[PDB]
Amino acid sequence: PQITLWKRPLVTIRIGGQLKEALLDTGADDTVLEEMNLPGKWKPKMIGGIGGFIKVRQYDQIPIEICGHKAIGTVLVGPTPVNIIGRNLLTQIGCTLNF
Amino acid sequence: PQITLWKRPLVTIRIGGQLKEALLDTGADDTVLEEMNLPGKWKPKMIGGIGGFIKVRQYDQIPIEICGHKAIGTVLVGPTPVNIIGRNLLTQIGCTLNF
Ligand SMILES: CC(C)CN(C[C@@H](O)[C@H](Cc1ccccc1)NC(=O)O[C@H]1CCOC1)S(=O)(=O)c1ccc(N)cc1
Repeated sequence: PQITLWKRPLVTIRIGGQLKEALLDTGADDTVLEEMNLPGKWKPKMIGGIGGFIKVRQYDQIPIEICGHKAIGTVLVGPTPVNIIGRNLLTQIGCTLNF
Repeated sequence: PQITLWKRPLVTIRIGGQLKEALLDTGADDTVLEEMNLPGKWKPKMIGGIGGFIKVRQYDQIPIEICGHKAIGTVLVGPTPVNIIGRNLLTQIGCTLNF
């Protein structure tokens, strides 16, 4: 689709059988989801944003269906304010900015 | 133009003929710029994301040119590590997300 920006670009995603709402976030390099269970191996990592750094759990090679479009990639889980879909997955689904 | 997301969507902006590089950020409700001593009235505000909140100064009706396109609106000013063009101005320059 084409998504305008008068409202937050929130879309439904499917991850591990569950529907969640997440924010298409071009200013985020990585994809970060609120506290959740995901199967398999993970590694501790830290990431920075506007307010400081946080600790996250890094899951590699995870499938997410983002607004009907399939991605498989790195998902970070931790204390983000909102579920955010970052460039690592926006690129997979062919997302570009246009004006 | 079309901006892919392989890299950070940094573009040239101008505010008071200071030219800065800024993120076209669909994840940001409001534009937030690095510390700069802008003239005019302002109100205090606190904005939050990954890592917590920062204190910013809200200036209204500030003109800004974004990649050659004119905008005018609210600009938040404070200790952000990156200049962020948020949805409040992205809409004014006709920016969409497309996939
Ligand atoms: C977290 C989202 C919901 C909101 N942020 C926008 C996001 O795009 C934010 C922009 C940013 C990039 C790099 C350093 C600092 C900030 N990226 C972000 O944290 O990227 C992290 C998570 C994964 O990759 C790195 S915001 O900066 O906090 C924000 C809050 C309020 C306003 N008015 C404007 C901006």
